Formats: sequence, C-alpha cells, structure tokens
Amino acid sequence: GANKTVVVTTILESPYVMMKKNHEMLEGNERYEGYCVDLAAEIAKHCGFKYKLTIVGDGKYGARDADTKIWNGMVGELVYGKADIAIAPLTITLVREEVIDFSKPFMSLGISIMIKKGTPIESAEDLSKQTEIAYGTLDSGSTKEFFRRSKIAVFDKMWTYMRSAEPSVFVRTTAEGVARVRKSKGKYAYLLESTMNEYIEQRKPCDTMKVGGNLDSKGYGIATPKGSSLGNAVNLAVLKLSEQGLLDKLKNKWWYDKGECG
Amino acid sequence: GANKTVVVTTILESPYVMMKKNHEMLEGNERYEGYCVDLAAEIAKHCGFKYKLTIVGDGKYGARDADTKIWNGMVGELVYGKADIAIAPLTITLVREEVIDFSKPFMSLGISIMIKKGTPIESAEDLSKQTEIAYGTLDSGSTKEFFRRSKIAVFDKMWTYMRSAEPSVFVRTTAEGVARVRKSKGKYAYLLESTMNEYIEQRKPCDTMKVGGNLDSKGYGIATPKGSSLGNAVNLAVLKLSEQGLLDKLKNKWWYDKGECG
Ligand SMILES: Cc1cc2c(cc1S(=O)(=O)N1CCN(C)CC1)S(=O)(=O)N[C@@H](C1CCCC1)C2
Ligand SMILES: Cc1cc2c(cc1S(=O)(=O)N1CCN(C)CC1)S(=O)(=O)N[C@@H](C1CCCC1)C2
Ligand SMILES: N[C@@H](CCC(=O)O)C(=O)O
Ligand SMILES: N[C@@H](CCC(=O)O)C(=O)O
Repeated sequence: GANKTVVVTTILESPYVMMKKNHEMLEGNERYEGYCVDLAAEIAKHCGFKYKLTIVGDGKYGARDADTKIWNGMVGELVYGKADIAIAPLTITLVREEVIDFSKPFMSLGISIMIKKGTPIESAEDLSKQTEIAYGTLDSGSTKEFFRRSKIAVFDKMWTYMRSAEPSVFVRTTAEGVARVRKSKGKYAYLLESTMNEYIEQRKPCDTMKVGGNLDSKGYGIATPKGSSLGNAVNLAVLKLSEQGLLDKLKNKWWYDKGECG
Repeated sequence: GANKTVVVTTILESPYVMMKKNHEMLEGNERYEGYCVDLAAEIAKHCGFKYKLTIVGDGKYGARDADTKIWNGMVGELVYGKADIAIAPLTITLVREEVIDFSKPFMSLGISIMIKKGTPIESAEDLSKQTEIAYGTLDSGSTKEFFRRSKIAVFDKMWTYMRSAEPSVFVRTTAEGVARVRKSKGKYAYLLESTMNEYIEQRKPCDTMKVGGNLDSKGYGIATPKGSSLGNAVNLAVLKLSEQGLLDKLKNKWWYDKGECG
C-alpha cells in the first residue's frame, strides 16, 4: 500500500520537544524544536517516511490503571491506534513492552534527586530517614512505577511516605516539579530522571542541582505498536545514528552546548 | 518439538567468563565463573531452558572478511549454526545486525585508552599527535572496526598509523593487550572497551589506568541467529533482570566488590 504520513506522538518536555519562540506564526513540525525533534527528522530520513509531530493529547507518558487495564499517555496513543510511533524520552519498561515495542535505547538515564541548592540532602537514604523535606515524582510515569513496585527498604519506605503524603507530592509535569523545588525553600526535593535533572541544573536561575548516584540504570526507546512494519527500520536507524555519532552530538547540542550556568 | 539443550557460545574474557581455579576436576558449565556465567544462568531460568556453555572455537568476537563475506568468532558460530545464542561481552553493531539479532543492551561501554601508569598520554588526540608511544586494538572485534570506518580526523589518523604499524600493534586477545602495556615501559597504549579497562585497573599489580573520555557510547547485547524463537524471551529476560537490579549487582560483583587495588 501507498506510504502515508506517519503520526508521531511526543510530549512537551524540555529539551526534547519545546515550542519555538515564534511558533504562533509557524505550522506543523516547524512549531517545535529539541532533541527529539532533531531525532525524529533523522529517523524519518533513514527510514524513508514523511511524518507529523503531534503532542500527546493527555500530556502523559503512560501508565496502566490497575483495575481497568486502560493505558494513558503516549503508550495509550500507540495502544489505541492514535499514533504510529512515539519519539520521546519514553523509558523502556517490562510492563510497557507487554503492549508496545521499543527500539534499542537512544539515551541512558537513571532515577535521580533534584534539590534546591543548600538543601541538606545527599541521597535517597537521606530523604527516607527524615520528614522535614517533602519529596515526590511525576504522575503516570516510570519513576512513580519504580517506587510503587520496588522491594528495596529505602525505596519501599519512600513509596510508603509519598503515596499517602498530604498535600500531594506528585506533580503533573516535570516543569511543575522543578518549579515546586525552586519555590519551596528547600523543603521539597524532586525525584526525576538524570537526563532531565542534568538539563535543569544548567538552566537559569541555576538554583538546583543533582545529588546522589542514580537509583537505577535504564534507557529511552522509540516505541511502535505491536506488529508495526516500522519497528525493524526504526531499530536499524537508531544503530546507524549511534555509529555516526548523531546521538552524542544531539545530547551535547541540547544539554551542554546551550547550558546557561557557565 | 521437545525442548533441547541450548548451545551457548561465549568467550574467555575476564571477568565475563573465566576458568575456575579447580576447573580440571569440574565438568560442563561448572568449569566456568564470571559475569556472563551468572547472567546465562539467570537468562536460562527466566526463559525456561537448559544450556551448555561452549567457548568459541576460534577465540574471536566476530568480524566479516571484506572479500569472502565469511564471518568468524561468536558471530560466525551463530551464523553457521554451531551455537543457539551468544552470552558474552559482544558489542551491538549495525553490520552484525545484518546477520544476527541482538537483545537490548545489558551493559554499557565505550572505546577507551589503557596506559601503563606514568605514560604522558591523556587522550586519543594525544596518541594521534606523536609516534614515540605505539598503540593498538584487539583483532576481529568492534574496536578495530570502529577505527577502520571512522571519519573523524583524529581516529582516521590513528587508523592510518595502526594499520601499517610494524611490528603489528594488534593483539589476539585482551589479555595479550594488557600484558603488552604492562611490559612495554609506557611505549605501548591499548585501545579497548571501558568495561575491560576499568576491570584491569582494579587488578594487581595495579600498574595500569584508564585515561581520557570514552570515544563512543555502545552496549553489549545477547545475540541469537535470525529467526530464532529465543530472541523474544531473551529480550524480556534482560528487561526483567534490569528491573530486578540483577545487572547492577552482577557488575558490582565482578568489577568492584572483587577489586584488588584498594
Ligand atoms: C549518545 C548515547 C548513545 C547511546 C546510548 C546512550 C547515549 S547518551 O546520550 O546517554 N550518552 C551521553 C554521553 N555519555 C554520558 C554516554 C551516554 S544507549 O546506551 O542508550 N544506547 C547506545 C547503543 C544503541 C544500540 C544499543 C546501544 C547508544
Ligand atoms: C546495570 C546496567 C543496566 C543496563 C545497562 C547498563 C548497565 S551498566 O552495568 O553498564 N551500569 C553500571 C552502573 N552505571 C555505571 C550505569 C551503567 S544498559 O544501558 O546497557 N541497558 C539498560 C536497559 C535494559 C533495556 C534497555 C535499557 C540496563
Ligand atoms: N521517562 C519517564 C517519564 C519521566 C519520569 O517518570 O520521571 C517515562 O517514560 O515514564
Ligand atoms: N566487545 C568487542 C570486543 C572487544 C573490542 O573490540 O575491544 C566485540 O564485540 O567485538
């Protein structure tokens, strides 16, 4: 059958996909910039398809409801046929692999801690052993699910606190979490992926930092629906771009070449 | 059809697979220890198969001859039907993906520099700009192929020197390379994967070290022949073990918990 424009789901998450300053006078894919916008263009070229970037309707990564088994976020879009591919900082997880396919990873990450500078916290164990400083994670993402299922005493203890914390310690978007750290006088710390932590650490006002080692070792993959023709070509594209140096170049472009903190 | 014992190809490469001290009085899989021996046991359990570890006959990772298109090493064993799966520090590369399947990566690495302590070399550029200190790579592996195809001025310059260097700067095994660094009075440096470099840095006599940043960002994958039933189960096994913490535990076990250099 004839080639058709591929519907790409992605998420507004800096510096992966961001609105261009002048987006109001732009159309289509041209409205957007970032690592994943650059990566989509390269994947598309190698795979030989035309594509339309579409921001995920519900603004979520993807979680399955325990009772209903319904998926939301970008994972849901793939599962229910509203997108052909997800090119986003979407973490490869076993439960997600039940319902979608992931490419080999194009970027590594692990769960990490973001503090406001000066906060007397160096580690997850530190957080777990006190109550003065609140802490949380993003809703409907892999970090929250990590804590929910972890067996580890410290993380299990963190999860027991976070799940019942009031007011809620969970946030709707990464930017909300970062804003919360910045304005809570060191009484909130944020659990988020090292990639996003390390990005924000080099953004003005330069008042946050990453502390501790990463809690785990994971990757982002390009996701396609089960049985999609596209998966094979996508996986070869990722390997090619890795070997060409493109993944390294794009990481440096969007994290460090553009860093605002000296 | 009935389950059959799975023939696993692997390679004697420390600390992935090593002979046990008392191997002469042991049989079968019990002759061996290391990261990949531990990983094979876990993969097998999750995938529900019985297996036989078999050291690759020609002692090589895998390279394709330019003229004949024949494959050697573990890749060859999979290609020609002499093994069902490779569980080894086998690097995921696009050319290898032509003829075998790789799982998602279970360990990260990049090409790095090993020096004898005291050698006035901090980087690949350093090596490229002088002739007093010789340098090389392992034959029939991904590091040599990296230099052979690289476009980068420094690496292209390194490749031009290495390919014509006399006496040969290439080595038959990693241990030969390490031994060569140790006994060449700082006049040989060795290009090898960060994983193996970082292992040897914590081995007596503690006379080597890693210098510079990694030249690339790659991973090891479990490899199966094209069309193997096993690939799907293997990929889910890797994701499960990642999420359980097993990959982190085994890395720490074989690299750092056992370090000999304080
Ligand atoms: C540039 C890059 C390439 C690859 C990865 C991560 C990265 S990284 O952006 O996470 N990179 C930045 C520089 N170093 C910190 C290494 C990690 S990855 O480990 O997830 N996957 C690799 C290979 C792609 C096929 C599987 C392994 C490419
Ligand atoms: C423990 C570990 C787990 C995984 C990787 C690497 C590693 S690591 O041994 O290379 N690890 C050691 C500790 N840190 C240095 C992070 C890297 S990986 O990036 O190659 N692959 C991940 C996920 C497995 C599915 C794809 C991503 C698991
Ligand atoms: N990368 C995560 C979202 C961020 C997070 O959970 O910290 C995901 O795919 O769910
Ligand atoms: N891991 C490499 C071997 C070691 C090297 O080339 O440095 C491979 O699969 O070829």
